[PDB]
Amino acid sequence: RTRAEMEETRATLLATARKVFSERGYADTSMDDLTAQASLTRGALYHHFGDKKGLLAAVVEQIDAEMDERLQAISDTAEDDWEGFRCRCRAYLEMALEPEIQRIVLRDARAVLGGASPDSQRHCVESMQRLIDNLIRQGVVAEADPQALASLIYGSLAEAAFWIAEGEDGNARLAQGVAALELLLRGLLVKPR
Amino acid sequence: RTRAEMEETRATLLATARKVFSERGYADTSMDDLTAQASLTRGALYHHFGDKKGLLAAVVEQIDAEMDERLQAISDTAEDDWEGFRCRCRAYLEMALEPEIQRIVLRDARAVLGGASPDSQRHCVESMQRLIDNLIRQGVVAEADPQALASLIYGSLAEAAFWIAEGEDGNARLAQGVAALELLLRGLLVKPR
Repeated sequence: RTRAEMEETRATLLATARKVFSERGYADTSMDDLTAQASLTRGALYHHFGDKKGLLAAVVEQIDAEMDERLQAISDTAEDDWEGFRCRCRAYLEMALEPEIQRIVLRDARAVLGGASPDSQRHCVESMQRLIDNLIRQGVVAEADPQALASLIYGSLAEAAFWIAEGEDGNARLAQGVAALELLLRGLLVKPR
Repeated sequence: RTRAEMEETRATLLATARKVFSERGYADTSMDDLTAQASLTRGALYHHFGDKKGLLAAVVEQIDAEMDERLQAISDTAEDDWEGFRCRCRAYLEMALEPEIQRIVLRDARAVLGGASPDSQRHCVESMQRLIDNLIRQGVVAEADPQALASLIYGSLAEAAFWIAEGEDGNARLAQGVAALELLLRGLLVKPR
């Protein structure tokens, strides 16, 4: 087997694990369950991922990449950059009600892996930093260190997403989160709108 | 041995572990090292804490309780409640440069335990919620769900503390963090100051 072939197989196993965990639940699904449900060869999942936690980490990495792409696209496509930033921040919270993110990232990875890795966190912060730097340069956002401000913003959103995902009434919590978020964000503006 | 006697001994071992980890470093200090340095009986630390990670969790729990007390006291003693809230928030960041918090909580527990437990997080949020509820009732802070707003605020502070503790220049990062924080907080006010 080549590296290329192994990488292709890993990707198929990861996609299938995501599909099964969606239908059945992560805690509910053992490695043997996944093997049976997906009609995989004995040992394939252990060979690629080591253990269930390893599989979960790999799934989370893919999900994270997808999230980053979706969020970057909101601010990239924005007609007004401040509104694009608000929309991106709100979208992060709105993702906490999507079943895969809610369950796999905000419940399962939270409990099993201890939440986002420090590396993943630094990555999210760097992305938000690019946006903040831009808005400061535009004179939209008041002067501050971009990286510092991005850490604060990312932290608020990450915690609020956990909180929304803890509710029996996530829909209610989402509206509350977004409304509170708007009060925090409005102070960033040089000139109120 | 009574429960009371075991609890007393546990507390002495925890205090000693804190002292040794301060002098020597958590990663640098094995359970056997701690046993030797503190002249403990063979097996005492394993008997009380199970493993090193268990000891670390127990140390973190004590540190957390101390932090909560210190922070609650800032807003309790405040002459102006808004300034007391700003001071409490800044103090959380300032704690990221204290050697024990910086190292044990923001570096070691981060890497080893995955940061604060969800329970610890909910506890911090409930404390901040009490304060926010008060400030909203006073008409100082604009209407919002207290728990939602506390989640956002706590998240910002927790992440910014990690960020400050990642720097080679924590002092520089602290000033940047505090300045950025002030921009986020100012939007909470009904009436600007």
